[PDB]
Amino acid sequence: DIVLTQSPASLAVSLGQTISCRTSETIDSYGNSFMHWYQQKPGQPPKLLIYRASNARFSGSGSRTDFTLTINPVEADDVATYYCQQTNEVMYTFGGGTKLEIKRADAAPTVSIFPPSSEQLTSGGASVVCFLNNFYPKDINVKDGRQNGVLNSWTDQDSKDSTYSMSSTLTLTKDEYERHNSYTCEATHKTSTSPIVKSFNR
Amino acid sequence: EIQLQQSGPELVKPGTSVKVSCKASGYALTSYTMYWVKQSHGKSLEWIGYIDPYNGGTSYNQKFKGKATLTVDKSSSTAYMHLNSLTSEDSAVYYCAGWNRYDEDWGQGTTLTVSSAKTTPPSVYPLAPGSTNSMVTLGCLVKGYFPEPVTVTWNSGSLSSGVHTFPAVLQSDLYTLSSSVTVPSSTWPSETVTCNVAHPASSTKVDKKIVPR
Ligand SMILES: [Cl-]
Repeated sequence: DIVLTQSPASLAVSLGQTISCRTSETIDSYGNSFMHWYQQKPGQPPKLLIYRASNARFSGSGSRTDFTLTINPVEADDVATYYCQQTNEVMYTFGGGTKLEIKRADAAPTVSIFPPSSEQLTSGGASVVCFLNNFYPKDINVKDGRQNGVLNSWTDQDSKDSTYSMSSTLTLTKDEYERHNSYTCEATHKTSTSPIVKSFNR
Repeated sequence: EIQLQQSGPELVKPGTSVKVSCKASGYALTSYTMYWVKQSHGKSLEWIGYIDPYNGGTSYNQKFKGKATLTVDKSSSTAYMHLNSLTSEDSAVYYCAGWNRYDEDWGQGTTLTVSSAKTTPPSVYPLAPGSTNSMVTLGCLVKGYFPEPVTVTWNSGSLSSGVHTFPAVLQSDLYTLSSSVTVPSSTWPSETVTCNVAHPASSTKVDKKIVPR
């Protein structure tokens, strides 16, 4: 077969500031063999960058067995996973892909807590939501003074400002929800030496 | 020179066969080679097979030999991918692409869910804050729907860049996701802010005005 291998699996640079792809079977052995490099932004199809055939912002480098994509400079829009692929009449194949991260100054999370809707309460349930938004880095921890029924969901690094945002949810039955009063969502982030917290009474 | 439009998302039962379509448009369409990729949720891309629409040449990944059957319909400018003997391992996003030396287009992806579970609409619940700053973050919760995908816009797309739609999470055989919109407090609650949820599986579209209390 043909095995595509790319280093590194994960990458992280800052704005202004290379990925290799190595084939097991060379491009030059087939008459119409092609190598491609793709960028996949999250929740999008992959898009073609550069190509190489047998016999500006981005560039391809290396030997006929190593197609090397080189991004220079890195914009904040360049946050994606990058795939190489080899083409011939017998098979197509793709590499493992490499995740690209932007390096940015650490940022304060903007935290907002929210109470159960009346529409969920009339349904018989109650869910408490906490958006921690636009915080660098991805590292963050969150928690009447339970840890069951919690559901979390992160976002990918933002393409505009290189930021991460997280959503958390604590969920109860209608009757169990009023068995307590003060609901406080505690946000343990790195940069804020104080654990950013927000709560509601009812 | 080429643009590709894949068919809608799909929920099918194990042990049946789907056919997903890719409608091409553009110039010199037989010059483009059609192929199909599988991307499993949060996994890498794997090639399925190709079909040369000009001469009928086809070549498949060994793993899908027997499984997948690519055809094209020059008459209707449509590539198809047929899939047999369907199981849960098959459910994923399926892209269609077309290419030659000059350019290349991919389709938008087709989410296919293999399950014998029935479709479940989302519960769309508004998120208003309690009780200070120019910005006010609202939200909207879509609770326990099946299957995924689901499309969430704010004010019919009039609000964007102020949005954070969070990847759905599987909890107890169902998906639930949340999305935060941030606007000036000058604007809210004076201006009516609305959550839009499309669940094509359950043929659902619901708007939930966020209200202040
Ligand atoms: Cl579960």
